[PDB]
Amino acid sequence: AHIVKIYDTCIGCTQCVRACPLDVLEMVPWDGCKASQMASAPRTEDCVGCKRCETACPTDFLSVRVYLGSESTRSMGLSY
Amino acid sequence: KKVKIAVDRNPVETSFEKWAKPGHFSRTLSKGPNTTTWIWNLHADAHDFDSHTSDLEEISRKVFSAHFGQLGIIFIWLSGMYFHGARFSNYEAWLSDP
Amino acid sequence: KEVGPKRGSLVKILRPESYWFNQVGKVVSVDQSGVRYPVVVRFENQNYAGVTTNNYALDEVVAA
Amino acid sequence: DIAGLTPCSESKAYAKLEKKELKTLEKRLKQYEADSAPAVALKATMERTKARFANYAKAGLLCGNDGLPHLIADPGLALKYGHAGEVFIPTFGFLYVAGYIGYVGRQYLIAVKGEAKPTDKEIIIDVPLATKLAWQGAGWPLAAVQELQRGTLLEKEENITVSP
Amino acid sequence: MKDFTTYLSTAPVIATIWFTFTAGLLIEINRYFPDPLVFSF
Amino acid sequence: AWTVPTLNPDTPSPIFGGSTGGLLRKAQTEEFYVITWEAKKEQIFEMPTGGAAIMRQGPNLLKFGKKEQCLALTTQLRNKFKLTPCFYRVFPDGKVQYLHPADGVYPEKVNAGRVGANQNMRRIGQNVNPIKVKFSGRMMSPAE
Ligand code: CLA
Ligand code: CLA
Ligand SMILES: CC1=C(/C=C/C(C)=C/C=C/C(C)=C\C=C\C=C(C)\C=C\C=C(C)\C=C\C2=C(C)CCCC2(C)C)C(C)(C)CCC1
Ligand code: SF4
Ligand code: SF4
Repeated sequence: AHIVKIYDTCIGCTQCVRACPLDVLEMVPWDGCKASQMASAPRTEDCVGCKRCETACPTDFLSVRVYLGSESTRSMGLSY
Repeated sequence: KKVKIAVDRNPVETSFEKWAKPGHFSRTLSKGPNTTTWIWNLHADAHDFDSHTSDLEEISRKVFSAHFGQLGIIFIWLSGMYFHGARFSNYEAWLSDP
Repeated sequence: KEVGPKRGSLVKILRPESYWFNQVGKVVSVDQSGVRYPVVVRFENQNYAGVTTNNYALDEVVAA
Repeated sequence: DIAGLTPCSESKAYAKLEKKELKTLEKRLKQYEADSAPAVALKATMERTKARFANYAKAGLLCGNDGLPHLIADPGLALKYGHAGEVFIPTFGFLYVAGYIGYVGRQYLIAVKGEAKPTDKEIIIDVPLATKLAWQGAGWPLAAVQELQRGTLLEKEENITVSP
Repeated sequence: MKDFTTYLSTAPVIATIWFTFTAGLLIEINRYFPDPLVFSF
Repeated sequence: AWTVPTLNPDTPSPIFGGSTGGLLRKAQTEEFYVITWEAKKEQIFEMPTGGAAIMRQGPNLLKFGKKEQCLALTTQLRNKFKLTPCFYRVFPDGKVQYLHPADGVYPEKVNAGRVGANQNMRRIGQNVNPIKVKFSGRMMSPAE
């Protein structure tokens, strides 16, 4: 179970969701941007922490942020 | 004749205009540096001819004339060893007592 | 009124976690709404992601 | 004789090693005719060698237990005993050229930032500009210490930090 | 040939001209001044 | 209008001669994830477990052992071929769970009715220091 917490510096360009290879991220309405959207991580149980989200955030000092927590059989990326 | 000579007359102008602009081969490099990773990606992506363009004909023409460049450098390299074999050697003396 | 600086003025960034802290760039636009970070600043100094622009708040941003 | 040492014109292991080298050159010289260029080269090596020992003893270089020229890198022991040419003269002969290259490279970077895109003129060096700063930077300590007095050498705390 | 002189004014070409200048200067000095270990007069 | 489609395993598999990169014994104990899509025409896609399988017209049923192995299949089924797949999660007690269009709309586009979990109404540069979150039971990041 990794810890993914995003912040208000989000602009809602949803490049983190398109980059997430595990559907950890989704786009929720939020009035603090022109695109009226801010990400959310309802599926951090499935996250591996490969940080493809925060390779893709445009904002300086990345808005999405992944904290490598305790690794279950889904966080280690195991077919076995 | 399915097997036939087929060329294209003058595809590229012989011009020094693109030597003024380093990184001209790639979209990601032609806008100049802002970072020292530019000049390393310049030399890394330089002969990655498959990554410059998508046209297989343009790739093939680039690797065909680059091979003349490698052969042309080998002919300099061979001609060095015959020249350094000629003017700075003991090959005259070596044959009598080898 | 029109909060924020003008359309193309020079500016100094005071966000201590930003890559352009204590560094000078150009405002390109200030969004006139209830957005938390309206002020859009473009730089010549690109960051480690190659992104030359960012949104900043009204208070992390000082003229000249 | 400063720190257990001796002049190389006075020590004997120095002269023994000079005679050691000239022995090795001459037993190498013996394999060739006296007109041959492999012998003309070796006799020219000796006259560069024998003048080298003559010039090291001429300057008063200090030998020791091994008969080699030892250097004294302290002013006050080189100024007092006549050895500033070992270290104390080239420590300013260097630092002229060193800060020269620093100042020319400084002035080229300062005078390129007020442009359209200065990153292009670090690839393509403006040769009429760069050589112009190269010649006129020859009085760089005379220009730096005047810039040192203003406060224009040191940029202030506009410099970039992380979390002070 | 203005574009050709831009190429001669790039970074590696000036580097390989100036390093042949600076080595070639120090090579000629170390020919006409054999083995300068210490600053003589 | 949309809610929670179920599954029948009757739907045909893609024609694939089987690879050694497929399932493992984890499918028989923990979980294995099945994926469905509706193909318009018969064409040739790449298996994420190596090789190439051909899809057939109508429904297509395929099974994997990871979540990335299914979403790296839909990524080349949505971007290349403009299909609309969805993959599930099957447990060895027969239980099944619906995963990827979890509210119907794909997660890049707003649904206006999904709940914004795991967010901080503050800036990442405004975290507390680790001296404040020390002795929090377990070891704990200051972003909590
Ligand atoms: C940092 C370490 C270090 C230091 C201190 C030295 C120091 C020295 N080395 Mg050594 N060396 C080093 C590293 C070092 N080396 C390394 C790493 C190597 C292996 C590559 C060598 C290999 C090596 C060899 C093979 C030899 C030396 C030699 C020498 C001596 C230099 C003689 C010389 O060239 O005078 C240079 C004299 C000058 C006057 C140069 C000044 C430059 C100009 C003239 C001044 C500017 C004037 C003018 C304004 C400019 C004109 C431009 C115009 C446009 C106006 C000196 C004792 C030589 C020697 O004699 O040994 C003792 C020698 O044969 N070294
Ligand atoms: C027929 C010979 C041949 C040919 C045509 C190619 C062609 C290519 N290779 Mg390839 N390669 C070859 C042999 C060959 N390779 C061999 C023998 C190996 C095993 C070592 C590799 C390993 C290899 C890798 C791992 C990669 C390539 C890549 C590439 C592509 C771009 C190369 C480029 O732009 O670099 C331009 C040239 C350079 C940057 C020069 C490199 C500097 C070398 C390493 C220093 C050594 C020089 C010298 C020996 C040392 C002394 C010099 C002295 C000054 C100290 C290009 C399609 C790259 C690619 O396709 O990227 C997707 C890539 O990543 N090749
Ligand atoms: C005598 C001697 C000695 C000693 C010395 C000493 C003791 C010194 C000290 C020193 C010191 C104590 C120093 C300090 C310093 C500080 C600083 C601070 C500096 C600075 C510098 C600068 C700042 C510069 C800059 C620049 C310029 C201006 C020009 C060039 C370029 C550049 C940019 C780099 C010895 C024996 C060893 C050796 C011999 C000689
Ligand atoms: S982080 Fe970058 S990508 Fe993720 S949401 Fe905020 S803006 Fe869109
Ligand atoms: S962490 Fe790895 S998985 Fe979770 S979102 Fe960022 S990238 Fe996708």
